[PDB]
Amino acid sequence: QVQLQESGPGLVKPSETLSLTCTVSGDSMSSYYWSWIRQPAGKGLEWIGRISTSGSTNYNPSLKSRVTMSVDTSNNHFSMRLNSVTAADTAVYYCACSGSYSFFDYWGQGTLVTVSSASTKGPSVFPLAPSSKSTSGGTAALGCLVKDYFPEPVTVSWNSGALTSGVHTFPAVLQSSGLYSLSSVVTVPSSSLGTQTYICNVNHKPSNTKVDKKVEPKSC
Amino acid sequence: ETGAKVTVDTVCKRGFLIQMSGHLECKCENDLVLVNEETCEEKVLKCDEKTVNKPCGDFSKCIKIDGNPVSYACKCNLGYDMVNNVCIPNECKQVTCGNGKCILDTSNPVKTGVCSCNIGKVPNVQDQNKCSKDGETKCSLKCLKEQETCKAVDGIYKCDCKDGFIIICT
Amino acid sequence: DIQMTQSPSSLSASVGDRVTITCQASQDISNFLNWYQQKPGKAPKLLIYDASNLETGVPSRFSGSGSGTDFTFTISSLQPEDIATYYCQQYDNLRIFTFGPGTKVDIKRTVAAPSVFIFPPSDEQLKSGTASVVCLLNNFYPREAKVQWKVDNALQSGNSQESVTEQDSKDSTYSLSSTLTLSKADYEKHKVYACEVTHQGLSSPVTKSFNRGEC
Repeated sequence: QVQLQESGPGLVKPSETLSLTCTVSGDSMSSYYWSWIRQPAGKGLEWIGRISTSGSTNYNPSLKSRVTMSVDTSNNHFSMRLNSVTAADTAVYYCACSGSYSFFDYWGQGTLVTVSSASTKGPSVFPLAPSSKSTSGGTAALGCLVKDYFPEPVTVSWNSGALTSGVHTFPAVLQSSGLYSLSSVVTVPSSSLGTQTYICNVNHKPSNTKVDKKVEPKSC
Repeated sequence: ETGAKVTVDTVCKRGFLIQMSGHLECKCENDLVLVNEETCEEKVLKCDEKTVNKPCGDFSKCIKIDGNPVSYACKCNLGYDMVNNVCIPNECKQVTCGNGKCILDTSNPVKTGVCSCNIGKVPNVQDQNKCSKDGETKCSLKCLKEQETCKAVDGIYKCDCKDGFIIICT
Repeated sequence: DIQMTQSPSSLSASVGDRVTITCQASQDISNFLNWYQQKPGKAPKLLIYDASNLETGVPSRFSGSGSGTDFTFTISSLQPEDIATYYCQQYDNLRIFTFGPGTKVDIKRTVAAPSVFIFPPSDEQLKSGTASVVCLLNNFYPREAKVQWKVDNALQSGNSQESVTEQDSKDSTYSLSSTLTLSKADYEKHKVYACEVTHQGLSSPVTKSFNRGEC
């Protein structure tokens, strides 16, 4: 049993080389076939290629001329390189492995790669304050507005992951400025508004921006 | 051989014939593993419930072990035993050949290991029938592929490119 | 592209329903066909391997059958947490992994009215010259919903955007967030900010509003 964690550049410029790394914890890497699989937004899954620590390679013929892969067992890294990227290479990239040669039973979380000429921009985080216009029959709603970032994605947790019930993190919208905007909300009992502190934890990996925002209630 | 004698007419599925001083055997293409003496397949790299009975090496499969909790291990097929982490015929357990390998004697109804030597050596009756005596072996391989002939490569006979060809042989 | 098919491309079923999905490989692959479940925003999860073998820990309501080219995947009794896109995946004689086009399964449930909340722009954002007003529609069904922004009872158009969550894995509802964006100058010119929600679960439209500067 292994745990897989992708890491990537977020942005990559067109015609340049995309480099990704998958960090592995658990069993020996030599016990698994290592593969990358990508998925464009709202599309299906495309297997990129498979390798083993023995040096065997099995790249998808559609991408063999552009892709290479390697394993560094000394640092528990499984990597791929994709040359001459274009907009068609924008996708979520997954690393995956198996002791079997024909399926994937272990997966990472995926890392979104955006092929773009633009520079990264970190988001502004604004509170969505609960008030009387934000209360129902005993239920209050609060959240955070994550505004003006590029590229995707941002992740939002609440109270460092202690608060998960009732959380709704919405798909980002593309604004006319060319930047993304997203909101994350959570519903809580109104009786808890004055007794508990609510903090949204916003992470924008492409810009290395971590923001914690305390959301304070309104009296009205 | 543990099964039928491999001959020049044997088809090695996803493999090719090689010759030593006393026998023919199939060798696998690229990184495939033998599932029997005439068949090569892809191997799994981890033995567990999902890969049980799948090939994990030459003459070995992932086998369910009926232990304290159930486990799974790469275990040699019937007739073979792990020696230096490779599956060899049981009757070869204690046989050491040197410049060669131990095989089962297909001419003996009693299962018995005998030495088959690298091309260049022959069993040395002076030295416990080990592969220490120099001796010639006539190659039996047909080698009917384009510009191919029987050549000695790393102690074994195989069909390879004729004089002046590399990579089909051009 | 090598051609695989999955049928249907999508379906909507009630909790407890029997769900059957089919997959046709591009060639005879014997039993080298696997089934994955991809829940929204998550990596695919292997459920069935080698056509019919249940992955360890997967509920017994999932099963697969078939050999050669024609395969089926069955959920004997659909549960709320089973909403996902399901992919078959073949492994051919060229050692190529190919995923099918996928089947999205959605859940039919009873109509559910949204809980409506409105959020004024923060003072921090107002310092920057922009005012974002947010209207939240929480846990409703079906997905179709209408949000209208009114500023001093004047209908807004062209200055709002919205997005909708995927179906909730517990109660099978949707949520919607709509953002009204104005300049700070325009925001300070008006009193009442309201979003008006029309939905199947409401007998009449529901309005949530606030007065700028009430707090």
